[PDB]
Amino acid sequence: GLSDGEWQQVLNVWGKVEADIAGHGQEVLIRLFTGHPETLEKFDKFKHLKTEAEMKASEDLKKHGTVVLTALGGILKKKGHHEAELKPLAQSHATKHKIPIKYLEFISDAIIHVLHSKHPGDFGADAQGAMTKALELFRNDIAAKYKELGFQ
Ligand code: HEM
Repeated sequence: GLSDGEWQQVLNVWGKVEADIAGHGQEVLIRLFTGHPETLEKFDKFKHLKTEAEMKASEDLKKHGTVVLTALGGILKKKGHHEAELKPLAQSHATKHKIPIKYLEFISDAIIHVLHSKHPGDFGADAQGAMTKALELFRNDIAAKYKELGFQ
């Protein structure tokens, strides 16, 4: 549950992402894959990437980063009223991709890391607080759907 002022912060931060969605999406995925190499094994189309240089050179990885962040931005712009947008993603991630909730924690922290890395000194303590709360809400509502499905 976020206040109006917290949502305003989230959507202000998101404007930074929307100026370069592909660059942000690329770096989020590279941070996930390099920090948590077991996550790479869930992607049949990226498992061939052995080095970070290959990851950086991959245009398909940048494309997927755009898909991921476009979906997240659509959810965030709903300010919590995201049941219709979140349900298909929870279902596909539990039943088809088999993504444990832990990996959604990993990517949430990776988003925070990338924002500080690309905007040092311009991602303030209030903005970090509000973005963190929004990613927690996203993760918590997915977790509820995971429990319904019995997925661990
Ligand atoms: C911010 C969180 C995330 C968002 C919004 C997101 C969004 C999406 C979207 C929109 C798709 C394509 C449609 C679909 O299959 O439902 C996708 C595919 C996928 N997601 Fe996620 N995702 C997230 C996190 C993750 C994480 C943490 C993993 C794995 C560690 C992951 C693994 C996958 C895989 C394996 C695919 C299929 C890729 C393919 O082969 O083309 N996702 N995701």
